[PDB]
Amino acid sequence: ARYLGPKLKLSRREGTDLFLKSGVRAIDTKCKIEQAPGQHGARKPRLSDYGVQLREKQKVRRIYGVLERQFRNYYKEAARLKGNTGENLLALLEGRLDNVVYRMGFGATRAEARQLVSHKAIMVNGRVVNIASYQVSPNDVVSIREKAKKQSRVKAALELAEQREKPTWLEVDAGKMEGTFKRKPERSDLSADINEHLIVELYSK
Amino acid sequence: ATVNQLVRKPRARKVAKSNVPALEACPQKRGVCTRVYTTTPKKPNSALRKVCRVRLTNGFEVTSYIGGEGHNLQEHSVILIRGGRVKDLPGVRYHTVRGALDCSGVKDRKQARSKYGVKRP
Amino acid sequence: MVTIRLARHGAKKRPFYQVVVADSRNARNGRFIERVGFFNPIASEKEEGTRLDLDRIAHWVGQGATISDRVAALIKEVNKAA
Amino acid sequence: KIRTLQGRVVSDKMEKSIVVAIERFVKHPIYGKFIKRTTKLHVHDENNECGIGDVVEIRECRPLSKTKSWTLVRVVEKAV
Amino acid sequence: ELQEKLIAVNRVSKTVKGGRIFSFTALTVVGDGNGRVGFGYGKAREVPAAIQKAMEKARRNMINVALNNGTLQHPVKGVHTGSRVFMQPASEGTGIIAGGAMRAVLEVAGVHNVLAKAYGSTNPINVVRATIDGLENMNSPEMVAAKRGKSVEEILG
Amino acid sequence: SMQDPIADMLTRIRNGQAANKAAVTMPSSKLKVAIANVLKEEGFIEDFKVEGDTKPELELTLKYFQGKAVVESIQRVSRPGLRIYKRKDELPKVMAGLGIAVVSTSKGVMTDRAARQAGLGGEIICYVA
RNA sequence: UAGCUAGUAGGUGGGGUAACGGCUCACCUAGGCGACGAUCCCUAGCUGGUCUGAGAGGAUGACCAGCCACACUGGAACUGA
RNA sequence: CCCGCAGAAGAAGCACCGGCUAACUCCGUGCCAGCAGCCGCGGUAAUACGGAGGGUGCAAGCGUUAAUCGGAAUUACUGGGCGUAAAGCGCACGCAGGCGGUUUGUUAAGUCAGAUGUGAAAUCCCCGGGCUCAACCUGGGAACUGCAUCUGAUACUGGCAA
Ligand SMILES: [Mg+2]
Ligand SMILES: [Mg+2]
Ligand SMILES: [Mg+2]
Ligand SMILES: [Mg+2]
Ligand SMILES: [Mg+2]
Ligand SMILES: [Mg+2]
Ligand SMILES: [Mg+2]
Ligand SMILES: [Mg+2]
Ligand SMILES: [Mg+2]
Ligand SMILES: [Mg+2]
Ligand SMILES: [Mg+2]
Ligand SMILES: [Mg+2]
Ligand SMILES: [Mg+2]
Ligand SMILES: [Mg+2]
Ligand SMILES: [Mg+2]
Ligand SMILES: [Mg+2]
Ligand SMILES: [Mg+2]
Ligand SMILES: [Mg+2]
Ligand SMILES: [Mg+2]
Ligand SMILES: [Mg+2]
Ligand SMILES: [Mg+2]
Ligand SMILES: [Mg+2]
Ligand SMILES: [Mg+2]
Ligand SMILES: [Mg+2]
Ligand SMILES: [Mg+2]
Ligand SMILES: [Mg+2]
Ligand SMILES: [Mg+2]
Ligand SMILES: [Mg+2]
Ligand SMILES: [Mg+2]
Ligand SMILES: [Mg+2]
Ligand SMILES: [Mg+2]
Ligand SMILES: [Mg+2]
Ligand SMILES: [Mg+2]
Ligand SMILES: [Mg+2]
Ligand SMILES: [Mg+2]
Ligand SMILES: [Mg+2]
Ligand SMILES: [Mg+2]
Ligand SMILES: [Mg+2]
Ligand SMILES: [Mg+2]
Ligand SMILES: [Mg+2]
Ligand SMILES: [Mg+2]
Ligand SMILES: [Mg+2]
Ligand SMILES: [Mg+2]
Ligand SMILES: [Mg+2]
Ligand SMILES: [Mg+2]
Ligand SMILES: [Mg+2]
Ligand SMILES: [Mg+2]
Ligand SMILES: [Mg+2]
Ligand SMILES: [Mg+2]
Ligand SMILES: [Mg+2]
Ligand SMILES: [Mg+2]
Ligand SMILES: [Mg+2]
Ligand SMILES: [Mg+2]
Ligand SMILES: [Mg+2]
Ligand SMILES: [Mg+2]
Ligand SMILES: [Mg+2]
Ligand SMILES: [Mg+2]
Ligand SMILES: [Mg+2]
Ligand SMILES: [Mg+2]
Ligand SMILES: [Mg+2]
Ligand SMILES: [Mg+2]
Ligand SMILES: [Mg+2]
Ligand SMILES: [Mg+2]
Ligand SMILES: [Mg+2]
Ligand SMILES: [Mg+2]
Ligand SMILES: [Mg+2]
Ligand SMILES: [Mg+2]
Ligand SMILES: [Mg+2]
Ligand SMILES: [Mg+2]
Ligand SMILES: [Mg+2]
Ligand SMILES: [Mg+2]
Ligand SMILES: [Mg+2]
Ligand SMILES: [Mg+2]
Ligand SMILES: [Mg+2]
Ligand SMILES: [Mg+2]
Ligand SMILES: [Mg+2]
Ligand SMILES: [Mg+2]
Ligand SMILES: [Mg+2]
Ligand SMILES: [Mg+2]
Ligand SMILES: [Mg+2]
Ligand SMILES: [Mg+2]
Ligand SMILES: [Mg+2]
Ligand SMILES: [Mg+2]
Ligand SMILES: [Mg+2]
Ligand SMILES: [Mg+2]
Ligand SMILES: [Mg+2]
Ligand SMILES: [Mg+2]
Ligand SMILES: [Mg+2]
Ligand SMILES: [Mg+2]
Ligand SMILES: [Mg+2]
Ligand SMILES: [Mg+2]
Ligand SMILES: [Mg+2]
Ligand SMILES: [Mg+2]
Repeated sequence: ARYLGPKLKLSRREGTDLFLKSGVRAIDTKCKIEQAPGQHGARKPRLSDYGVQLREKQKVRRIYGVLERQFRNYYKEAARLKGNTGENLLALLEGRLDNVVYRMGFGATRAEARQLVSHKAIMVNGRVVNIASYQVSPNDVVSIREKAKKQSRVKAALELAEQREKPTWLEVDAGKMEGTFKRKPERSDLSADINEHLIVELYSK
Repeated sequence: ATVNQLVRKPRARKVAKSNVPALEACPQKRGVCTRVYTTTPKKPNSALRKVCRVRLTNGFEVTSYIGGEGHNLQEHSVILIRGGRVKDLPGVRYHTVRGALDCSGVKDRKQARSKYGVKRP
Repeated sequence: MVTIRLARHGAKKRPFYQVVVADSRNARNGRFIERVGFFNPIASEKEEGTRLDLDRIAHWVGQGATISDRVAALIKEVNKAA
Repeated sequence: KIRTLQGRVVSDKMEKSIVVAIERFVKHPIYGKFIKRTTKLHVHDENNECGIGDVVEIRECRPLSKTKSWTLVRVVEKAV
Repeated sequence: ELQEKLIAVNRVSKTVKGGRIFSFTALTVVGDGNGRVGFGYGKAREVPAAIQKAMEKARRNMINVALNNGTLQHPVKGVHTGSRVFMQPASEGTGIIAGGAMRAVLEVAGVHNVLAKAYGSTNPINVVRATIDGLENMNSPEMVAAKRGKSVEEILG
Repeated sequence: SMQDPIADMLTRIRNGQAANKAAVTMPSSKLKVAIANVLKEEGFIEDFKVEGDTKPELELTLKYFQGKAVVESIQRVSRPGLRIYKRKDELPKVMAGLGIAVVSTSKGVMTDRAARQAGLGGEIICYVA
C-alpha cells in the first residue's frame, strides 16, 4: 500500500531530488547524491530505451507516492479523457488530496501530508476525507479541522512552504490553515523537468 | 488467393496442437508415479537428470521432471504434475510440483522457495 | 395479469428500484413489457429522488393493469396537484 | 401491395402443385463477392397452368400441406 | 541542426587464411526536426570509428520531406527489399507509435505523431530506407495543386 | 481474354506514363468517355478526342509537370471478379482527399468529392493518386 | 459419409385438432429432397453479450436478462385456461 | 457514521538481477550437483548453478501452471504467395459453374437515395449524479454496424429484346 523503506535511497537511484525527504531543512548534502544508487554506484549504466522509460515512470510514481496498479489506472483514465494523454496523466496526479495538502503547505513532505489526510485532520467542503487518492475537483476548499488545527507538525511545516515555489493554480490563507483549490493545474506551471512522453511510451506498448 | 476460390473453399485456420496433453484445460494433475530413475540429456549437457514415469488419473502415462536437489519420490508416492518442458531430456514434457502431496520441499533452500515448495527459515 | 411493480436493482444495502410494467407470472427482475420511471429510497433531499412517467400509466391502468402496494404509494407521492 | 416474389419454375409434375426456384443475388459476408444463391419453394396452383422453365409470381399464405405454404398469384412470361 | 542518433550497431566477419577479422557496422539517421532526413550506414574496424563514418555519410545523404505542421499528409507505403512499411498521418494528439529504427528516422525528420507499422522483415537498414522511400514519395497538397494546374482550394475543400 | 475493358484503359494510361509517351490510343466506349472526361475535368489528362464512326478510337493525351508524370498511381477497385459498391457515408478518400476515386453513381459517372455533396454513393471504379 | 426416401411427395373423401396441415386414414397419381451438400457420422443448448482486436476478424456463451430443452430411466394419458 | 480512550504500539512479504528485460560482487561447486520462456549456462577465476551481500520490480499480494486473443501480413476479405526458399496438375478436350467486346432500347433483380417500423432491458460508449474516494450503483444521450417494408435514381451489373 505504501513504500515505507529508505526514502533518500530512491532519490540517488533516480538522480534528481524527488522531495521525499525534503522536510524542514532546504538542501540535504548528506547521501552522496547521484553517484551512489547502491553498492555498485560507480557503475555507469548503459541504459536502454526501455530503461529511460522505466526510470522516468518510477520517478513520477515515487515523487507522488503511487503504486503501479493505481498508476496504470491513471493512464487508462488519461487516455479516455480529452486533450492530450501526457498532460492528463500528470494533471490527475496533481489533483490528489495528499498532493494538494503538500502543495498548500500542510506537511513538510508528501508522506506527512498523506498521513495528515489519513488521520482525520484534513477536511474539504465541510466534509472530512481520509483518502489520499481523493480527486480534488475544480473550485474546492481544503482545510484542517479545529481539534487538530495549529498542532506542532503543521505550524513548522507551513514555514517551509515559504521557501517553496508555491503553485499559481491554488491559494492558501496561512492564518487559519484554510486552503482553496481553484483551477486545474497547467503543464507549464509545474515541474518543467519530469517527462510525460516517455511514460506514455511505456504503457502504449 | 483468387476471391472465387475462397468463396468455394474458405481459409482453413491452422489448428495448432497443444504441447502438454493433460486434457480439459487443467493446470495440474495427480499421478500415482512408477519407476523413479536417472537419464542422460542431449548433446552439449551431460548429467544424470532425475525423472519419473507418472501414471495420471485420467488414463495417461507421461514422464515428469523432478526439479531441485534431492527428492523423496520412490516406487509409488502420489505426486502433482504441472506443465513445462525441460528441453534437454527429449520426451520429458512435465514437471513435478515440489511441495504438493507426497513430493516434499527441497532441503535447505533460501532464494526462490515458491518454486521448490519450501517454507520460511 | 399485467402489473406495475418495482424490480430491485442496485448494490448490497444500497437499493434502487426500477418501477416497471410486467406480467405477474414473470420474475421480479426478469421479463417486462416496458419500464416506466424509477424509485430510489436512499436518495434523500437533493436534485433527483423519484421519477414516474404518468402518460404511460394511463395506457396500462386505463386498459387493465394492477398497481403494486409500493408503486400505488408513489403515484400518491408524485401527486396530481402537489 | 401484396408481398409477392418472382421466381423461375423448376418442375410441375405433382398434380395441383409446383416447385419454384427464386434466384437471389446476395453478397458473401467475409469475401464481399456477390453470389447467385437459390431458394426452392413448394407452391400451390389450381390445375396445371404453369409448365417447366418459366417465371412465376408467388405469395405467402396458409400452410396447406407438409411443406408448400406458398401459393400462386399469376403467370408472367410463359414457357419458351 | 544536428538531432543525430544511432539505430543499430552490428559486428560482421570476413574470414581469411589466418582466422576471422571482425569489423562493425553502424546505422545513424540525422535530421533538423523540420522536414529533412538522412540515413548513413558507415562501417569500420572499431565501434566508435564506425559511427563517425556513419554520421558523416548521414549528413550528406539527406532527403527533403514536405510535411503538415508536425505530421504526414496522407497514408503512405514505401517498399524496400523485404520491409513493407506503412504509416498514417494521424491528428494533433498522440505521439510517435512506431517500431525502433522506424521511429528514430521519424522523430528526427520532425513528425511529432503518426501511426506506423513495419510488415515483412524488420532489418534495421532496410526499414530505415523503406521509411525514407515513403517520406520522399509523400507529396503535399501544394505540389499536387501545381502538378495539375487547377487550384489549391478546389482540390482541398 | 479481355473481360475488363476499363482496367485495360487504366493500364494504358499507367504504362504510357512510365514510357514517357505523349498520346494513348484505344477502343472507345460509353464508360470509357465518362471516365476519361472525369480524369480530364480535374486535371490528370490534357485533352482527348473520339475520332471514328464505325470503329471508334478514343486517344488520350497524357500530362507531365516535371520529368515525373502527373498520374502517380492508378488502379482498378471494382473489378469484374469482385464488384465493390460503397454507401454514401462509406465512400473512400484517396490519399486523404488529394487524390480522387472515380465512382459510378445513379446520376452519371462522377468523383468521390462530388458524390458526397450530391448525396449518393455507387460503384467505385478506380482510385487515382 | 453420394445418394437418401413409401405416409414417403401431391390429390379427393371421411374422421380428428382450440386452430390449418399425411396431423391421421382409405383410395388415386409417382413423386420429393440431392453437388447453393440431401442422407449418415462426430460435436454442440441458443441469443443480448463477454474477453480480445487499430479495425476486420478470433475466441467464448460462468454471473445479470429473453427463448428452448429436461426433472431417477422408459413410456402413456387424466386434470385443467 | 460520529465522539472519548491507550500507545508505534497489533499490521510485509516474493519474484527476479548473462541477452531478450529494469538490477552486481564474493564465496561454495567443478559438463557433477543443478538451471532453462527462447538462445543457451556448469569441464577448478560461473554475473546463468547453491548460498551470502547488494540491487531491481511489484507489493497484501506475488510469482508458477493452464486457458483465449494479440504481436502472427505465420489461412493474408481489409492484408501473403507459387522460376531457384513450401507451392503450376505431365498435357489436352469439355458439361455444370465463374467471368465476358460493343450500341440502342426496356425493366428495376442487384446497386444507390430517402422514409417509416423494428434491432427487449442490461452491457459498451459520452455528459451528469449518488455512495467520505474508488470499484460499485445510477439519470439522460448516442449507439444497437442490422432486418423488413415503402417510395424514388438508371451510372454501373443483371434480365429481356433489337
Ligand atoms: Mg491493492
Ligand atoms: Mg490499493
Ligand atoms: Mg499494443
Ligand atoms: Mg489476398
Ligand atoms: Mg414462458
Ligand atoms: Mg423517507
Ligand atoms: Mg406442418
Ligand atoms: Mg589470397
Ligand atoms: Mg520474417
Ligand atoms: Mg456513346
Ligand atoms: Mg459500324
Ligand atoms: Mg458507334
Ligand atoms: Mg390449448
Ligand atoms: Mg460487446
Ligand atoms: Mg478492450
Ligand atoms: Mg480495443
Ligand atoms: Mg491485428
Ligand atoms: Mg458459438
Ligand atoms: Mg458454443
Ligand atoms: Mg466458461
Ligand atoms: Mg451455472
Ligand atoms: Mg448470483
Ligand atoms: Mg445460479
Ligand atoms: Mg437465465
Ligand atoms: Mg417460444
Ligand atoms: Mg417454441
Ligand atoms: Mg418439457
Ligand atoms: Mg417442463
Ligand atoms: Mg431433478
Ligand atoms: Mg420420465
Ligand atoms: Mg414422461
Ligand atoms: Mg385451473
Ligand atoms: Mg381437457
Ligand atoms: Mg383452452
Ligand atoms: Mg507516543
Ligand atoms: Mg515495533
Ligand atoms: Mg572450502
Ligand atoms: Mg573433478
Ligand atoms: Mg563428473
Ligand atoms: Mg559424477
Ligand atoms: Mg534461478
Ligand atoms: Mg550453438
Ligand atoms: Mg573454467
Ligand atoms: Mg570461485
Ligand atoms: Mg557467465
Ligand atoms: Mg537468467
Ligand atoms: Mg547466481
Ligand atoms: Mg545462484
Ligand atoms: Mg532494495
Ligand atoms: Mg531487496
Ligand atoms: Mg493477486
Ligand atoms: Mg496471478
Ligand atoms: Mg501462455
Ligand atoms: Mg491473424
Ligand atoms: Mg501462435
Ligand atoms: Mg509467404
Ligand atoms: Mg501464377
Ligand atoms: Mg520447390
Ligand atoms: Mg511455379
Ligand atoms: Mg507445367
Ligand atoms: Mg494424369
Ligand atoms: Mg455473369
Ligand atoms: Mg454477363
Ligand atoms: Mg458489358
Ligand atoms: Mg452470364
Ligand atoms: Mg457494353
Ligand atoms: Mg444515351
Ligand atoms: Mg434512357
Ligand atoms: Mg428508360
Ligand atoms: Mg424507368
Ligand atoms: Mg418506372
Ligand atoms: Mg432493386
Ligand atoms: Mg421497385
Ligand atoms: Mg417502380
Ligand atoms: Mg437493395
Ligand atoms: Mg440502402
Ligand atoms: Mg437506407
Ligand atoms: Mg439494448
Ligand atoms: Mg465491441
Ligand atoms: Mg463522486
Ligand atoms: Mg460529489
Ligand atoms: Mg446508465
Ligand atoms: Mg437509457
Ligand atoms: Mg436513442
Ligand atoms: Mg443491444
Ligand atoms: Mg447487436
Ligand atoms: Mg438501422
Ligand atoms: Mg427485399
Ligand atoms: Mg421495392
Ligand atoms: Mg411500384
Ligand atoms: Mg442504360
Ligand atoms: Mg451493359
Ligand atoms: Mg443493360
